Amino acid sequence: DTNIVTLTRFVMEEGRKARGTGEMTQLLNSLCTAVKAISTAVRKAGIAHLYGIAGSTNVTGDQVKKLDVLSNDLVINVLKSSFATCVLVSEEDKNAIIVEPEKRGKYVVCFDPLDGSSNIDCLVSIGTIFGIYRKNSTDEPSEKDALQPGRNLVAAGYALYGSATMLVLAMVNGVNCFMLDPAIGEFILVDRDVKIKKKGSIYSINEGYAKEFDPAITEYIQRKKFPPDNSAPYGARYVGSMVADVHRTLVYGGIFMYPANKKSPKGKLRLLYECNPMAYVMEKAGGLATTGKEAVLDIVPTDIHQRAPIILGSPEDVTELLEIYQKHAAK
Ligand SMILES: O=P(O)(O)OC[C@H]1O[C@](O)(CO)[C@@H](O)[C@@H]1O
Ligand SMILES: [Mg+2]
Ligand SMILES: [Mg+2]
Ligand SMILES: [Tl+]
Ligand SMILES: [Tl+]
Ligand SMILES: [Tl+]
Ligand SMILES: [Tl+]
Repeated sequence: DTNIVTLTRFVMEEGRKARGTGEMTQLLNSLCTAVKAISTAVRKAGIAHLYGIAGSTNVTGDQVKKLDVLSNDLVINVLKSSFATCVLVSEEDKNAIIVEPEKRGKYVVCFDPLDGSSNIDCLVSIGTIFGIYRKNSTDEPSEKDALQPGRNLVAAGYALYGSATMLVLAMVNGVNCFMLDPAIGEFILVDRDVKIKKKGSIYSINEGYAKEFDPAITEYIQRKKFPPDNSAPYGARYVGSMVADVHRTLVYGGIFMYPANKKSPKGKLRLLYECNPMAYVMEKAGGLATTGKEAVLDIVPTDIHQRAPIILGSPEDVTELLEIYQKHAAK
């Protein structure tokens, strides 16, 4: 009651014995501020007329919504002001953003300011995704500082604007969930050291793409619906917002899939600010995250807006699908 374990307190105490300049706390405190401001706009978006498009398109091809602009501006401004960052990569910006010398700190942040664009207008859960790297280079900060493999992440996670607003944060020792208290505008710890189940009973994929799926995905799905051992078939869930489907995978277990297909060699989701952050969360929770052929966190990106296939969740479910890919593997 009068001893609130806030996100700030947790990350300060975490980074205590480990020493540190304390800019990670600065960064996350700043991010939390933009997340609250996004949550409040979202929760009254119809009244504030924030539905509808902005009138523009993303890089490879994406219709930019009003809340994309708002959330993008908020995240960039708070990150800059935090004095903790030097390079920013956003889904909404064609090029990396370089922070001004005076406000530069040591971190590189890749983010999706608003994830779940197709679900905005129907009031389904949407979110914010981020991954944070330490700049390694010694030269002037540049776009290349963002082109690190996922395994180099120091922290990653997401905000979920669902039935409640939740900040899920993964760092080297594990995953923790903080719920926004709307009364005092603080993220409070509600789930400690989260670990995903070894095996789940939900599969999550858009079967609208059945016609384009590779034979391994096709086989796996058939197996969920017609188990060979007479076990009960898996239930299906696909909210359509990566943050919502991945969060459910984390807390209920199971598998989430956005694979490569006949029209999309690399899938749809973006490696730097969608796939890597979630793969990292999953791995810190004891889960797996693969493209079907390689670990997502091991990919070395060459494009900040690069796409990747992703299959993640409970280790025994992801493994079962890898076995099918392996079985189908060819010259
Ligand atoms: O409509 P589709 O192709 O299933 O795409 C849904 C995916 O697209 C995204 O909106 C990309 O931002 C994800 O949040 C989501 O998982
Ligand atoms: Mg977005
Ligand atoms: Mg997204
Ligand atoms: Tl977008
Ligand atoms: Tl969006
Ligand atoms: Tl995407
Ligand atoms: Tl995207």
